[PDB]
Amino acid sequence: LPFDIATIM
Amino acid sequence: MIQRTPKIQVYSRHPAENGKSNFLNCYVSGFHPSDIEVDLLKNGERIEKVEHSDLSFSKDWSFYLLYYTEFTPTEKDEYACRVNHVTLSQPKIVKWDRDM
Amino acid sequence: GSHSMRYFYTAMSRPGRGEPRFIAVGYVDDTQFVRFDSDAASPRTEPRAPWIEQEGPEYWDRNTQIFKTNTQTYRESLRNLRGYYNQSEAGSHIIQRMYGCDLGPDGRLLRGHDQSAYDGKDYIALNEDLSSWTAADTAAQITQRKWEAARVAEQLRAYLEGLCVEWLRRYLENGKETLQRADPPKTHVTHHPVSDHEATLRCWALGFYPAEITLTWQRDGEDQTQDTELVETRPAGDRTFQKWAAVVVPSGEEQRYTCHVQHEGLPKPLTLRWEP
Repeated sequence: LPFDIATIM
Repeated sequence: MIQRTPKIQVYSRHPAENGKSNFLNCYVSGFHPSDIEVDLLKNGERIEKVEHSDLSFSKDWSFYLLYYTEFTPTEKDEYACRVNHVTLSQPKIVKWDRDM
Repeated sequence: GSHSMRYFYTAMSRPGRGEPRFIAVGYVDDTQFVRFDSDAASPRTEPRAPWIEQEGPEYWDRNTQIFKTNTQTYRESLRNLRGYYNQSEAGSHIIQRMYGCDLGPDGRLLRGHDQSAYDGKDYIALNEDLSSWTAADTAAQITQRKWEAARVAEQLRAYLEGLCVEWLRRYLENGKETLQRADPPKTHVTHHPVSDHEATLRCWALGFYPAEITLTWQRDGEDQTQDTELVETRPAGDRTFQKWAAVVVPSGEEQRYTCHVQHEGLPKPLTLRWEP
C-alpha cells in the first residue's frame, strides 16, 4: 500500500 | 544536464532451439532521461504487437524496460533490437546472438 | 528470508506536449504488483501480479485516489523545482522518488527509505533515523523547509514502521507460493574459440529468482575480477532472471578455471568447470 500524504516540493 | 546512454541486451527467454516457439527480449537499462524508442527487428523489418514492461528505475536512478515478443528462431532468420535515445546520434542496432 | 517493498514514482514534464506524466509502480522484492499511469486512457491503479487481484474495490479506489493526488502534487513540484534552478520553461525535467521498507528474515523492520532525485541527481532523502532530511543543495533546502512545516518525516516514519511493514507482510502471505520461493539458477559452461591459442569460457545462470546472485571465475583458486566480462542481470520476462560471466583463457589451460555461483535458491553453492 503506498504512503497517503502527497506534499508539494 | 547529465544524460546516460542505454545498455542494450538482446536474448531469448528460454534456450534457443530452431523451430521451437520462444520469446525474443530486448532489455534496455542504465539510461536517463526516460524517453526511448525500441523496436525488435526480423530480417531488418520492424515486428508488430511488441509488448513492454512498465517504466521503473534502479538504485542509481537509471531507467530500465523490457521489450518482448513471441518468435520461432531458425538457422537463417536474423533478429535484432533497434534503439534510439537522446544520447544516440543515430539508432543503435544490436543483433541477437544465441551465445550472448 | 529478507524482503522489501518499494514504490517508484516518475514525474516527467514535456513542455509543448501536454501536462507532466506521473507513473507509479509497486514492487515486493523483484516482483512488480501494481501500476498507475496518468497517461492511461482511464487512469486507475492496476494489478500487475496475480496475488494482488484478491484485494477489494476499496483497496483499488484508495490507491487510485492517492496516485491521482500525487499526479497533481508532482505537477506543482516540477513547476517549483524548475523555478528553484532558474530553468527555462523549454526543457523537459524529471522528478523520481523511491521509498519503502526492508524486513529481516524474522519479518522485523530492518530500515525504511525515502529518496527523491531531480534529473537523475540526488535531491532530498530521508535519513536512516526516519526523523531528518539530507538536502543535496540550496534548492533542496526549500523543499526541506516545506516538508518540515508539513511534518512529512513524522508521518512517513509512522507509515514506514506501520502500514508499510503490515501491508508487506500481508502481500508476502498472499503471494507466499511465489514471493517466498527462491528459484535456483540452472547453470552451464560454454566454450567459444577466439583464436588458435585462446577461447572464451562463459558461465551461465538462467531461471533464477530473486535477481541477487554472485557469478565469479577463478584461475587456480584466485578471483579473476579484472579479466571477467560480467553482463548486467537481465529479466527473462517470466519473473526469472539471467546472467553470465566470461573469461578469455589460453587453450589447454581451461581446467585451471572454475566458475562459482551463489544464490538463495541453491541448497549449497556451485563450482563449475567446462565439461568437454
